[PDB]
Amino acid sequence: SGAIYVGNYRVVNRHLATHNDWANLVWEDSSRDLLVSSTTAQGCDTIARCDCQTGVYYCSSRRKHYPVSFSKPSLIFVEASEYYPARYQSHLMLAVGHSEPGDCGGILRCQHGVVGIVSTGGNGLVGFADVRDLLWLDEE
Ligand SMILES: CN1CC[C@@H](Oc2cccc(F)c2)C1=O
Ligand SMILES: CN1CC[C@@H](Oc2cccc(F)c2)C1=O
Ligand SMILES: [Zn+2]
Repeated sequence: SGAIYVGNYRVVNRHLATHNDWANLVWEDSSRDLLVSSTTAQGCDTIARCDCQTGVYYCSSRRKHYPVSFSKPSLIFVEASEYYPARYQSHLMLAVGHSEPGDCGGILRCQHGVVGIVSTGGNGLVGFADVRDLLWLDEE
């Protein structure tokens, strides 16, 4: 689990989004596993505006933050699934690291702020859904 809170926005994994997330839908992308919902309480997170390829992510399944090198956001085919069709995901960044399904929503951050959230895992890779291209997350 886990979310980003910037301004009056909540960013979550689309597969983990609640009834309340969908009641207050701002934006979703099924190909990116991202959903943004509206919040009443102002969030204090800063979104990274950069092309860092290094940072730290939280891994709930190890209760540990790991420093990682990661790929630039790309279209990638993700093997295995759940209740979803083991398929393509856009704006996805891979690193070598530990990721289980419940690690989704773990934040990846550089010195500039929030880069993305854990979205995929397996084979000793962790996938992160990039949010840095969503410039509208920092205004009204
Ligand atoms: C996982 N999902 C998908 C829809 C969402 O709940 C809803 C359903 C209808 C109206 C609404 F405002 C929200 C939910 O729980
Ligand atoms: C659509 N979904 C839901 C979670 C993801 O599966 C995983 C599998 C392993 C690690 C991980 F972090 C995520 C997926 O394919
Ligand atoms: Zn950065």
